[PDB]
Amino acid sequence: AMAQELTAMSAWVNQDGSTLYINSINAQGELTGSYINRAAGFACQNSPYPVNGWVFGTAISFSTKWLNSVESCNSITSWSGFYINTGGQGKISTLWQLVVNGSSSPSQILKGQDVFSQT
Amino acid sequence: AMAQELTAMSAWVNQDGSTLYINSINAQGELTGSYINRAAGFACQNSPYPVNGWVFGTAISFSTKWLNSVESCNSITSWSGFYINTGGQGKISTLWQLVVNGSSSPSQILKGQDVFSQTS
Ligand SMILES: O=C(O)CCCC[C@@H]1SC[C@@H]2NC(=O)N[C@@H]21
Ligand SMILES: O=C(O)CCCC[C@@H]1SC[C@@H]2NC(=O)N[C@@H]21
Repeated sequence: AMAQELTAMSAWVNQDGSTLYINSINAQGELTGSYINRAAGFACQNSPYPVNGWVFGTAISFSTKWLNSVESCNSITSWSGFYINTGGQGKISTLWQLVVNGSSSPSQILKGQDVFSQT
Repeated sequence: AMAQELTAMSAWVNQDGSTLYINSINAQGELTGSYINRAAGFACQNSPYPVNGWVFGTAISFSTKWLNSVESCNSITSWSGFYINTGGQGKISTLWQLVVNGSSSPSQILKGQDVFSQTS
């Protein structure tokens, strides 16, 4: 059998239970999808947010604007990462940055690390 | 002379001479544009690369995929940052991350700071 690959129509869950749904990848490599945050310490949980970004081989970037019809967090997250297949599972290993509307210093940009696994 | 703000059809130049062209921002804040890199120590200079991203008030993210018909650098840069009005002059202060096709460790993701200023 086969580990999940980095393709259109693929779903990925990180260590905190948040899910990335990659829905389309166009011929240029532009991606669209949605994201559901389930990580404690952050608001905008349990509802879908829009995603765009890029794929280039095993490299990927994706970014979510935290506004939908139910809750706004006045912020944007961007992830930079790469696909690997280890331990029988496809994964996307990422570093992310979160910027809040109204910031005045780069010290206010929050940073973290997420590893997303297939399924 | 009031500041250029985060609007469609705005151009911005960083401390290395690279230019961000924001071409469109739709009513949801989704952005498209193009980017010309002029930073010493990096390839893929002096040709336009495609950009997408998001605007949210003064917060902005944008990302460039380093492939066009002239040169490929097998990589993607993502910027996160915020707009500031310094008194008639607009700037975007950012932190960036660059990830390369075929990477196997987060230590291989490059990081830096860029500040862009409004330009004609
Ligand atoms: O609180 C906010 O400003 C919006 C929610 C942010 C959730 C962040 S995005 C990076 C990290 N990965 C997640 O799945 N959740 C957090
Ligand atoms: O070398 C590459 O992989 C492609 C070009 C990368 C240029 C980077 S993007 C971040 C920083 N800011 C710039 O204007 N140039 C560099």
